[PDB]
Amino acid sequence: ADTIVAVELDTYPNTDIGDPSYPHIGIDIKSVRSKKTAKWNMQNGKVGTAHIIYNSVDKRLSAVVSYPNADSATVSYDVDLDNVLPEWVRVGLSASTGLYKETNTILSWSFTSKLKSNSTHETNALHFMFNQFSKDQKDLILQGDATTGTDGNLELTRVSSNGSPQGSSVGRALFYAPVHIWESSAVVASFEATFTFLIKSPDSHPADGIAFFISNIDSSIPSGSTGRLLGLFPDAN
Amino acid sequence: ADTIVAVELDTYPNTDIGDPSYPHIGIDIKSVRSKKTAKWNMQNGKVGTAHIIYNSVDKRLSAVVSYPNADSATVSYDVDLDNVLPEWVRVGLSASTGLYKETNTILSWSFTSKLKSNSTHETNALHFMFNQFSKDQKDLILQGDATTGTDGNLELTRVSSNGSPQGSSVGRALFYAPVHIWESSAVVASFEATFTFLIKSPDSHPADGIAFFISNIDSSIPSGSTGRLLGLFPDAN
Amino acid sequence: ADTIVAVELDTYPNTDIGDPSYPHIGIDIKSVRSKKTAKWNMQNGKVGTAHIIYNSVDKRLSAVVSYPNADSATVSYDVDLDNVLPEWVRVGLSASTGLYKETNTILSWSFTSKLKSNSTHETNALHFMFNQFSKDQKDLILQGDATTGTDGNLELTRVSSNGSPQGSSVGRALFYAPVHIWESSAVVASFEATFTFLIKSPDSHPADGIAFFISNIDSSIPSGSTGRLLGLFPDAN
Amino acid sequence: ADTIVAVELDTYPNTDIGDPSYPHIGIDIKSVRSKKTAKWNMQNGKVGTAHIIYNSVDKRLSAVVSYPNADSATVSYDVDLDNVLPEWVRVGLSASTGLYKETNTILSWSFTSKLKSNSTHETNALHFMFNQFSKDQKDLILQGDATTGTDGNLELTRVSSNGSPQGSSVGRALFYAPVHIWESSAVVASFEATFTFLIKSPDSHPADGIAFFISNIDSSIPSGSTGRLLGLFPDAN
Ligand SMILES: O=[N+]([O-])c1ccc(O[C@H]2O[C@H](CO)[C@@H](O)[C@H](O)[C@@H]2O)cc1
Ligand SMILES: O=[N+]([O-])c1ccc(O[C@H]2O[C@H](CO)[C@@H](O)[C@H](O)[C@@H]2O)cc1
Ligand SMILES: O=[N+]([O-])c1ccc(O[C@H]2O[C@H](CO)[C@@H](O)[C@H](O)[C@@H]2O)cc1
Ligand SMILES: O=[N+]([O-])c1ccc(O[C@H]2O[C@H](CO)[C@@H](O)[C@H](O)[C@@H]2O)cc1
Ligand SMILES: [Ca+2]
Ligand SMILES: [Ca+2]
Ligand SMILES: [Ca+2]
Ligand SMILES: [Ca+2]
Ligand SMILES: [Mn+2]
Ligand SMILES: [Mn+2]
Ligand SMILES: [Mn+2]
Ligand SMILES: [Mn+2]
Repeated sequence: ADTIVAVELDTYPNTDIGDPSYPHIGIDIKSVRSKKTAKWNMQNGKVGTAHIIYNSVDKRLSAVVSYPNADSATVSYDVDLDNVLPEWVRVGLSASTGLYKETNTILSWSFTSKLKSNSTHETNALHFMFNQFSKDQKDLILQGDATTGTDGNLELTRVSSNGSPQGSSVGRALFYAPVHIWESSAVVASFEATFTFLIKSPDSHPADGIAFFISNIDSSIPSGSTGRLLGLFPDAN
Repeated sequence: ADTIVAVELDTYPNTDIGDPSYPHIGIDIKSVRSKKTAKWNMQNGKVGTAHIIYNSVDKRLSAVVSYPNADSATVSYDVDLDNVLPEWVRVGLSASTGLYKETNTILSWSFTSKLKSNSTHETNALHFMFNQFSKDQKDLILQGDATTGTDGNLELTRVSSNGSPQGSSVGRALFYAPVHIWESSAVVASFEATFTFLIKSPDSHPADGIAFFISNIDSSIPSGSTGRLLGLFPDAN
Repeated sequence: ADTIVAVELDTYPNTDIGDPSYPHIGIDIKSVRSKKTAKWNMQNGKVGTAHIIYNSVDKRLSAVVSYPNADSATVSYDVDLDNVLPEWVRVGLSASTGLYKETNTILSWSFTSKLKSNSTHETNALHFMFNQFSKDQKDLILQGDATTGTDGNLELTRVSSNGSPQGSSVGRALFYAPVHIWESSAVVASFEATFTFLIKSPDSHPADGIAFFISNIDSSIPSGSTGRLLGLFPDAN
Repeated sequence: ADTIVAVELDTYPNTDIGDPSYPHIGIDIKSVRSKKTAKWNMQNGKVGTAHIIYNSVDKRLSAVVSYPNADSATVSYDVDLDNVLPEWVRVGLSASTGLYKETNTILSWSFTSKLKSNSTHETNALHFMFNQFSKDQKDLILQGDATTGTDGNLELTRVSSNGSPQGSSVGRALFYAPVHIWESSAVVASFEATFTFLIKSPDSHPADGIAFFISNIDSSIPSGSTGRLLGLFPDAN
């Protein structure tokens, strides 16, 4: 199975697989059963921002999810990623709907990587930033039902013309260039990603969530991973 | 064939195709016969730095090659890339040798692309920076005799165990991800590239030179482009 | 007197001192009489963005001004800044009103400069970004009627409580740290600036205009420099 | 007196006040007695690099010191700077000597701070980078014995014309512009500092050390702060 590390903004509580009793954010290290979660007072219809950060010095993966004129949800977890992931990988966004549905619209997404070597003045880096997505976004690998072009937006899951969310949908978007997330001769290794999203749904129960993941270069949507599996995992183990 | 826009650091005057009677810097737009050139005091054996800059406000492509504590060659040329290049491209470095030879070593490469829109805050950007190339640089498409790893450098053309450069070689290095070089809805489109090189030669006259180029995504070393054609053009028209 | 290089967004045509008969943008080199201008379809009450760039290779200062979903104004002038300004300067914004008035609101502002000497891999740089101004901007030198914190914006010229602008006002804001605009061993110097502004007036004839400027460390508002002189020049010669 | 938060590179073990019996990297918070430390195998003579990192999500100040192909010391400590420093501060470097001396040469320095807000797309930032120090560095407030220009480096304490370092010397360097280290409603606040240094003593006894410090804007060298106090504190309490 693919090797995956995610930060999930989980909107539907699936109590049978470990989800707490409310919408929340969590750190996923190779399984959908989060290794750490925090309550998140989601706000249907309002644009929000996610901030993920990690540095090899204190070895902690941290996320913050907020809405304007409202409080933020924070989560942090100690993890030596150079002990869980391959040297090179691909980074991306994933999302889904099961029985219940929502829009998993992405307004912007930026990411930065930096490997600073032992030898002075020898850093290597990658930085991209999309504040507008085109119809044919030739630098993004779109998987599942993901599309770009709708008002310069990136729609991870399926949507009807009328603007209605669909169920049992799954879609992901991966940046085209393989990233060198870690390296042995690197003194400091770090990365950061930011995206603004807009989850909006007609139900009284939106499902299922959006997630930012780091995977292997050849990763693909697993079979039947809609709904509770966020298009990331093959099973809820 | 492929569309090419390049900045050539020509070490050998092929006066039969327009080359001036001395090693020069030139701006090639769809042809090996430069639109504008400038004398360059090719200083064999040492490390030089090149800087390429372009912005759509004043539509001027500019270059500057300089050696430490010495003179700088410079060239500019007004060109509206929108008219000459496809919206999406790949960028990269090329180099070749012929009857005569030289080592075409790259010690670091940088690039930045930006698309600022009419809409406030909307800006799309890409930036990569290599200060050390590994033996398996997975984010670089190595074409020809080009290889990475040696002293952490990128060798564009074939060199021997001792260090001696071989004639009639052709290598290329294209960054893996496609670049959105322009967009109609952008108020400002720009790019800057920088790279340090080391050209050495046992010959009384080295050849053929290094080049930075913007080409269509599916480009490759054309057939018979050794020597004077710098691995970029099919013929010499 | 002070040395001033500026890009002016002139809203009131004072034809007597050499002004087009419509709102314009222009390059001001040590004088209020522009060396080059461009017609500006100034929109009342709309938030606009001004982008200014400059590099020592092509030696050309350019500026674009645009409103979303509409046309753009571009202007360029060839000038060697090292033959005009001191090696160390201070950058800033300036605005004024006279017998006629308008609000000169700055919503955001960012700047970047780069000095790259002949010594390979050596670069000095400065960059700031303000996306909201607080009532206590300790890193800005405010002059004249200029104030910050007002709704998170920077008010260059005096306004009222209900909003209404006052005439015969002049204000300026400069970044605290002195900028090293050029030097001896420089291979390439360049700066880029961006600011979003809001201009609205009760009278169907606004005035006078906003301007981005570079000046010597010790620069203050000239005497009687309201109106047509945009708080930058001592006289109209 | 002034409020200090510093990361010290302590070359001399003053056990009588807390220094471990070996050189070390330590994290000081309003006191010369480090809250945390980590053994450091200082390497008299060769160039090193320190990298400080901090963010408000995990409220952890971390640092790494390394030399090429050698042991890198690391230190981290959980601390909420927002509950210790003013919103506006000044960042700088500091070094000192006493009965025993050393060279406290800074060859380069870079800093970056970002204030991300709950209100989306409203970030503020300051970033400077010095790769070559000038004889008249106007953007640096030089205090004590600090001087620039010597071979393009920054000398924090006194060295003779021949190069021999002088005891009982103390100097500082602070960036000219105040830094907004935190605002009451920022969702994320983070900074990163990097510098390369050369410390060498023509005898087997170096002292006293170099330190990156954050203080109130009006900070000035405390009296008798040489030697063991590193030019930061008025006493060893
Ligand atoms: O009413 N219920 O008790 C109840 C309804 C649906 C349910 O699961 C379905 O819908 C969820 C939300 O869309 C997904 O997480 C699941 O993967 C599956 O698609 C489970 C319980
Ligand atoms: O001595 N000569 O008159 C003379 C020598 C070599 C020559 O061309 C050959 O070598 C060049 C440099 O290596 C290449 O650019 C050409 O493509 C070809 O491989 C032409 C004339
Ligand atoms: O319409 N007019 O006949 C007319 C009215 C006023 C005028 O000059 C005044 O107002 C201008 C606009 O504020 C400023 O540029 C001048 O500095 C001065 O303050 C010139 C012509
Ligand atoms: O002989 N010794 O073992 C010995 C020599 C000097 C000494 O203290 C002095 O020198 C230190 C190093 O410069 C400073 O840290 C102190 O502040 C003081 O100025 C203590 C013991
Ligand atoms: Ca769930
Ligand atoms: Ca040639
Ligand atoms: Ca006017
Ligand atoms: Ca000590
Ligand atoms: Mn969950
Ligand atoms: Mn040529
Ligand atoms: Mn004018
Ligand atoms: Mn200590």
